[PDB]
Amino acid sequence: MEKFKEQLLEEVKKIVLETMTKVMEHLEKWFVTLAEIIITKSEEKLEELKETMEKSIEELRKEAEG
Amino acid sequence: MEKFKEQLLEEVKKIVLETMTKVMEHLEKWFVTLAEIIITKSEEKLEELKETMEKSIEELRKEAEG
Amino acid sequence: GMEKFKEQLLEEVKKIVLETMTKVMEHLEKWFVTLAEIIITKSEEKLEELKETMEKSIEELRKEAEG
Amino acid sequence: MEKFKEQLLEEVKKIVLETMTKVMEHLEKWFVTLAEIIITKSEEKLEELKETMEKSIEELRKEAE
Repeated sequence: MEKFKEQLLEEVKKIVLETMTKVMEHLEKWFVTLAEIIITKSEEKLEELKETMEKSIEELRKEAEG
Repeated sequence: MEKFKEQLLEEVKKIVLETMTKVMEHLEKWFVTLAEIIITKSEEKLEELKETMEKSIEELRKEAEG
Repeated sequence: GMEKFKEQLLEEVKKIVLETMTKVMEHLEKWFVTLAEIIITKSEEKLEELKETMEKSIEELRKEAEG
Repeated sequence: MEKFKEQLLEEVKKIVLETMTKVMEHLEKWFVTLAEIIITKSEEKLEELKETMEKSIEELRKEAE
């Protein structure tokens, strides 16, 4: 049952990968807004970062169900 | 035949997504207390960060059992 | 009997997971380098970098998902 | 014979929970280090964060083997 092994395991590496690509975009945004906080140090920019991360996990939550 | 492959793969993708988003809920706290230590330079908030990552991680470990 | 197959298969599941997460960790570690750069210096040129770097990380990740 | 699937799912659930906790450890290390370079902006901490990130990725590299 190697067709089973091959199909299943190659497809799986694919999905782990894609999901990562997404958690990476998000993280990216977290990093850029975080850099903005670094440059300015603004409770404002921090509430911004909060709202972002919140919409990001809103997105993930969404996707994880399907 | 293939219908079983289908079912297994989907449950797999889901599991990934669940685990990832749980990580993202964690990354969240980590980012925001990080932004705090950015803004106030707190040695106390440094401790708060260390403490919170410690416990967050332990709460990560306790899922793998099962 | 069955247990043999099952074992091998889970094994390579854990394998592919380990490999892809080490890749994400390499991306993240670059991210941390330029981010700390911003911490110590606070030059915005560095924010232009960081943008470019995240972008090419997610770029290559899309590129890998496309086997 | 769905019980095959049953075992397989529990196992993978496990496997992934675990791989994520191993990466999370090194992130925590990197966050301890980053917070301390925030307080004290020393190239010392800089080069030393490089070293730790390094230990982590290689630990995980050999691990795939």
